[PDB]
Amino acid sequence: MREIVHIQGGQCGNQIGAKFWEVVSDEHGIDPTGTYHGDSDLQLERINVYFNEATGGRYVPRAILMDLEPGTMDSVRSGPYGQIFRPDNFVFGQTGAGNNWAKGHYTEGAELIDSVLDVVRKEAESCDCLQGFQVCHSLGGGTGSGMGTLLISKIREEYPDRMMLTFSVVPSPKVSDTVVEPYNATLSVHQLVENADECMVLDNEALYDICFRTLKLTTPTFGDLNHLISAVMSGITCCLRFPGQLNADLRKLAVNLIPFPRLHFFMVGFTPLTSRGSQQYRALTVPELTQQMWDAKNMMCAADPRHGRYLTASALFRGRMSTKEVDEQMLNVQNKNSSYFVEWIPNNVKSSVCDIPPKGLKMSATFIGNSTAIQEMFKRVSEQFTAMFRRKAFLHWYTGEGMDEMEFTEAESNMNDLVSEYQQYQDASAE
Amino acid sequence: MREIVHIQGGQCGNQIGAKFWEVVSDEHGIDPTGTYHGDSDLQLERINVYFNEATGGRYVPRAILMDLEPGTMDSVRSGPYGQIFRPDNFVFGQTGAGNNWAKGHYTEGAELIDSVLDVVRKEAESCDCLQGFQVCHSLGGGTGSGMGTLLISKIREEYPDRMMLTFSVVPSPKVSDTVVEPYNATLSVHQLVENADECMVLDNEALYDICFRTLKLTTPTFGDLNHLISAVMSGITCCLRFPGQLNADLRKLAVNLIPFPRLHFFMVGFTPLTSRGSQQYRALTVPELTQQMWDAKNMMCAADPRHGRYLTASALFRGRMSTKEVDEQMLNVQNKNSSYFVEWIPNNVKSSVCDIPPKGLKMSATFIGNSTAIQEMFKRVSEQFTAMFRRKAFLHWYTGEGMDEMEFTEAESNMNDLVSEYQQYQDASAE
Amino acid sequence: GFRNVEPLSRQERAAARDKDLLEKSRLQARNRLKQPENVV
Amino acid sequence: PLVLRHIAGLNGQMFGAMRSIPNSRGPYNIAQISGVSVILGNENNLAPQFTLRGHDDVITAFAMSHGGSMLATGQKGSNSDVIVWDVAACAPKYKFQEHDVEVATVSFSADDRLLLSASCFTDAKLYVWDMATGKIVAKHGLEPGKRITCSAWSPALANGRAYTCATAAGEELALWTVDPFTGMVSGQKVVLGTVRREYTSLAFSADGAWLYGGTTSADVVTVNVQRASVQMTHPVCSGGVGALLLSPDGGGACLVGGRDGSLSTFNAAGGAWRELRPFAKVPGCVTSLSLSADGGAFLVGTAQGGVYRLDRTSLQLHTISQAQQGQLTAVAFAPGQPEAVATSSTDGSIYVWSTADYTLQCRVQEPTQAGGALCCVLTRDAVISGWGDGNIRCHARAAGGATCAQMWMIPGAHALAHSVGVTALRLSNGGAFLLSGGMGGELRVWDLRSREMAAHMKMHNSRIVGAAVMADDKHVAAASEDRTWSLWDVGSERVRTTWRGQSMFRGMAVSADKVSVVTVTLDRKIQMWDVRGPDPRWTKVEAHGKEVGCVASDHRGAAFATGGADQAVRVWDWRNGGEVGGAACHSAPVAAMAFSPDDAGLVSVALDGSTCFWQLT
Ligand SMILES: Nc1nc2c(ncn2[C@@H]2O[C@H](COP(=O)(O)OP(=O)(O)O)[C@@H](O)[C@H]2O)c(=O)[nH]1
Ligand SMILES: Nc1nc2c(ncn2[C@@H]2O[C@H](COP(=O)(O)OP(=O)(O)O)[C@@H](O)[C@H]2O)c(=O)[nH]1
Repeated sequence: MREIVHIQGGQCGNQIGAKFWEVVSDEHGIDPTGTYHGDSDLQLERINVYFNEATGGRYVPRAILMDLEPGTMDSVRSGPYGQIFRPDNFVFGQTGAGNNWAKGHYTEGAELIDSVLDVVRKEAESCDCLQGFQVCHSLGGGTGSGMGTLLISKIREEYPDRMMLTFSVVPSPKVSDTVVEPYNATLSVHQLVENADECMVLDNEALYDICFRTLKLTTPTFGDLNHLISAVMSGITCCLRFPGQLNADLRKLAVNLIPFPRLHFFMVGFTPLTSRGSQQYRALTVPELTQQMWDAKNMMCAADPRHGRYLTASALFRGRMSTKEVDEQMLNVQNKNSSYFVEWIPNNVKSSVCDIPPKGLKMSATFIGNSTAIQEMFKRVSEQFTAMFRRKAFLHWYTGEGMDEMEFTEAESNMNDLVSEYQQYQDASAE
Repeated sequence: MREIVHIQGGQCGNQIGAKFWEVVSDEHGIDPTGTYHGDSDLQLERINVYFNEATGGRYVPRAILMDLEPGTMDSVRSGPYGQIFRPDNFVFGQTGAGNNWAKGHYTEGAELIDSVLDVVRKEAESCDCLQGFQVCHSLGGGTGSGMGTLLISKIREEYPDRMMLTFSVVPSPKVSDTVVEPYNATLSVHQLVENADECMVLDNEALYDICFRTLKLTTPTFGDLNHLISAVMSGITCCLRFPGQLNADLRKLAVNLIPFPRLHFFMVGFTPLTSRGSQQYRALTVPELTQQMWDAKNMMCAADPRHGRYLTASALFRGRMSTKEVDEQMLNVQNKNSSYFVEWIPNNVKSSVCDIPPKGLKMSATFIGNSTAIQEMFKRVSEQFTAMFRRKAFLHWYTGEGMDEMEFTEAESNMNDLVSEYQQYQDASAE
Repeated sequence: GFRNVEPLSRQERAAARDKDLLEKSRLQARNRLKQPENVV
Repeated sequence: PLVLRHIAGLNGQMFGAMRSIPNSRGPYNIAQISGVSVILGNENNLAPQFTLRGHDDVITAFAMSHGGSMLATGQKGSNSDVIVWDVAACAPKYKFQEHDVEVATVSFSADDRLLLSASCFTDAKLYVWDMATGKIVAKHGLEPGKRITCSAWSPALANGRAYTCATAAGEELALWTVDPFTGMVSGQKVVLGTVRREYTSLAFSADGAWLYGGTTSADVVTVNVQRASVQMTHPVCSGGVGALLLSPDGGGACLVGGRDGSLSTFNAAGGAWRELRPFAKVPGCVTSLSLSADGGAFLVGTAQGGVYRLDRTSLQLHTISQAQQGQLTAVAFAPGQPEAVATSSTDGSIYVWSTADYTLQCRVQEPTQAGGALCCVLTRDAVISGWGDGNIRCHARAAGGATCAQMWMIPGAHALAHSVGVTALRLSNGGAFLLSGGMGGELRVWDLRSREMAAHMKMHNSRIVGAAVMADDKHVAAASEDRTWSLWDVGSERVRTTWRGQSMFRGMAVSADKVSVVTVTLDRKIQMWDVRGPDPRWTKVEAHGKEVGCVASDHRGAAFATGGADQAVRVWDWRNGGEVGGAACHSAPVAAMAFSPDDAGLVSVALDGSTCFWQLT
């Protein structure tokens, strides 16, 4: 009865949202038609968090799809679960943003943002009680980042108290897809710091590394990365949708994770990720899940936690498990790796337990870590942004859309200040 | 609950280990798919010594396969029991050691040894209590001897108190497979003397002789020799896995066998080995088993014990048997062959009884003899090594992989010192 | 008019997969007294 | 002597588990997959059925030959064999042991001359076999790990040099042109174009060049075979597709099933607008669609284990049979009523059946988080079942087919942080209390009037399977995994006994006389025991080829049945042993069973879901 309004932005955001809705519908026993075929009461017990009931048994996701080019949402509609979404929630332009954050935030996003907020308000007002909004999108893409930041600002203005969760695909460290990735990322992080209450950083190269090393897949397409992202997106909110031995909502996670308001960026990971060869040969135990969870390779962010210090870390476990086992495992991890954990917080673990594991898995566990390791991710993005901005390469594309040059400096200053805060709490000493 | 970590090295070691795991899985009633179809409580009572429980009823062997060429492991995996082993326990390189101890110990064994120790540590930390490690490999081969000695040294460094048991296939006296067998053997024996707590010498020609004379097998495959070795390797530890009337673990055997730390080499044999023709004609009694056991042809080492003197001898009997009958047989053997037993030890026999015989056999008995007869085998290996090293034939390969020439001299000196100790205790007189 | 080729058995593939079984079968095929390495 | 009366089984997970035999004037109008074997039965129930059994593990693919042959495929065991069955012979015709892993799919040519068999793992091969002798083409390779979902053949383009086989593997469609004269296979991947859907079923048009693929998105994707590209997509039946059949006559029509039970008629022509309107709704999820009774019925299957007959002239719906889905764990008989049989399952479903006609008298359903119904006890107006969560739920027995109402529940009856799930429920003679056995070895006697606990009785340290109450305020357990069984007393005090064997038990029954107790061990040994004796009176060794899993007992004490993993149920005299009658009909290991209160009648259940009814005379 605590609703969540999902929004997808850009091509990457739309694909991630489509995969996520596919996974959630599979978990609730919802076929691409909206009808329930799950044969379990708990599946329909809290289905109203994500879905609304149609005239019949049809369940329409509370999802809103954004784009400036129609091809991405044509593909979304033609995908496996394209028919669950209400057609009125597909908001499309005609000319896509040319990987231009300025186009997606100022020129072309301005016209479509009115319709986007209208659809968002219509979806929110139908909700009994609203936990908040989750926005899935990519940093380093024009329409995605631009419209996502603009919409997040608008929703922050309209609903300050309601939670804002963001799944942002930060541009990858080593292999960059588009040239203007540093510009878009720098502009978008400035908005996410100020507006987004809770933000998750995802890197495609970290996803490739985890799917090639742990899953040991040979040809991982974007579908597999979207599947892992969808798994994390489901697991963070499964406590809302299912009974929990120690349940924890998004606001509880944010309260126990965010020490200071600006330091709300988190690296996330899902367990157990097992290769097909070793699926039988592994054993699903709480210690095994914790061991795989605290591995740096499990992180979906490029930054490895070993360099930084864990400010906080929430672990949402799913399945019939011992709370004593969970608490003992996480306390043992903290004691063993006390060097990697902040001293002035006696307990850096927020453990939650949910009664319903994901389909196919006896046990699971999603991890949300707030650590100063993300400082190096921001530092690298700034290291590229400064190099480009010194010679003002591609600057005219953003300048001609009507945003001042001083905005680049302001965004860079804000992002460097965030880096400074992360370093300060990395090397802060107790007393 | 006293676990043992099995390690296979080289082609010969991998084949022997595969046959050994097949034998143990059969004895515990484990099908090649890992499920328990054994139909006995005692089989599952102590299955944790060699196996771990998977997600379901599957049991994963606590085995680690190590090699530098993937062909042997591919064959083992395609074999009948290739699917029980955890795929993560197959550590292989890419270019095999060309029968070069230097390549298997310094150049190519260096890179793979990190992964091998990683797998070993992962297996060992999972063990509640660790009796130790058993490493099956062949002296006189590049990858086998190389990483066998290297890994044995590393595991000795990591776990000093934990038991080390080795099954080394020493190059055979008369027929030699590769040219550099004496070089590899000389380099490996020096390592085993320092590192291995308990070492078991096996010779392919001794195995051929025993299977051609006792078994009357005319054209014995390597699988047959591996299966005899597997029977010995099972019988040495069956007291850990099954209840016994007078049980004796690996440490008890080592304490009762090794008089002085450097004299830890043993010749072993299995009973009752019967030819198919005379199987109905042979009647199994403890005296018959002992008569076959103390026969020199029954020993799986080429050295015959008649030349040397038995320092110590342990015999692990298996089956519903009279302790009086066993003890009387062993005392009578000592009295009759007192000329072959060391005088300054009043009782040279460590008799152990387990109540569970192997599959198909009413009774069995595995023998482990520490006698000065091993002197002649090491003497022969030195006779070949010195002849080759005087003219420095094939020395340039070992030199170009980066060991000083002085390593050969030191290894030869150590082997000669071991021979001298064996002769000293052969001709030592009481008082 | 369909072309046909003889289907091989699972036992033949298992024998090809296993080093021991293939060699034992070859020894049995080698000669007629006691077969050399008769017992599989 | 055991006489098989009826087998109720259907592999509801498979798409196409049941299928008609076209133009079948003789017996055996339908063929169903239930497990290891195939149930070849007549369209009308209460008729003899045959059991095509030549496999060792579950069946992964079932194919009809459009009248003339059936085909089932194996799974694992290194013997994933493609076995061809003949309608008239009812015997295996060809046995292709060429797939190292389970055969993913199998299909027959429209002219019943070619046979397509596709594996997926470590050897992915599109074997095409001729009806005479063996194979035609080795393979085309595919790729390991690509789950070949379904396959179909083109009715057209049968010039002897071409045969268009459509194969749906995950979200991939491939058209395979096969030259059987030269034995070549060319595989063209269909250009999707943002069309990513999981295809449940495939079917070509009558004239070809139009392949209809039903998807889980309730859509039929029409693809141009000539261009090998997705042409269009239309929604057909909300819920999914399941089974897609060509219309019996049609203009361009195509009958579509749905997971909602809807059956509609989708035509490629008719514009982009459909406005779905089913002509028939069946209860459950449609997975099979065919035509039989001289093409007068539509013979629609269900994922819920149901087979239904839909008339074509008047759309009349008549059920044929129902199959309990999952691993069936216990069988119960009403204390005096032989007409009602209760069968439980690891799935949260219990079926009370009328043994006269094998119809579903009533159904008990519980959510999956409530464990599985691991034991059952029937009453004149109640169904008491012990589940995998340790709870004992009693439901109001209904009639005519309906979801039963849960009258009450003993909560946490057997759940002690080391073993959950009560097994081997028993009722007191005449009805006074309820004996229950936990997964850890605790026996518990419960009052029936007040549902209060009356005795907790904890000596056995492992699973209880085979508890039984004597004729007077006493009871006894079986205690698997600890190879002993003890007769107890309701005064919370063990009365001696505690007889230990040598192998772990699996079931225990008590004869009509209060002194005879039969136990069955994993050693495939049946042990007879006298309560007055310290040692078992005798033991029969190798009762079954594999482990025995369940034992029963007639209420007269004359005979007791024994079912094991050999899929064969045997009958043994209580005192003399021997085989009164034995037969193998379940397509799985036999998990539980129950004698009828009267002389005639034995009802057994299997691990696959097969319920076999037996006449003892
Ligand atoms: N994980 C994932 N990442 C994607 C996907 N599609 C695109 N991306 C990444 O998202 C980044 C930005 O592209 P995007 O924002 O979608 O382009 P836009 O929609 O025009 O703004 C690119 O660098 C891509 O690597 C997808 O399906 N999954
Ligand atoms: N008993 C037995 N001996 C073997 C087997 N395979 C090889 N050998 C012997 O072991 C000796 C060493 O070979 P090996 O160490 O396996 O070669 P490597 O793996 O390249 O180092 C050779 O002389 C072979 O005669 C086997 O399966 N069984």
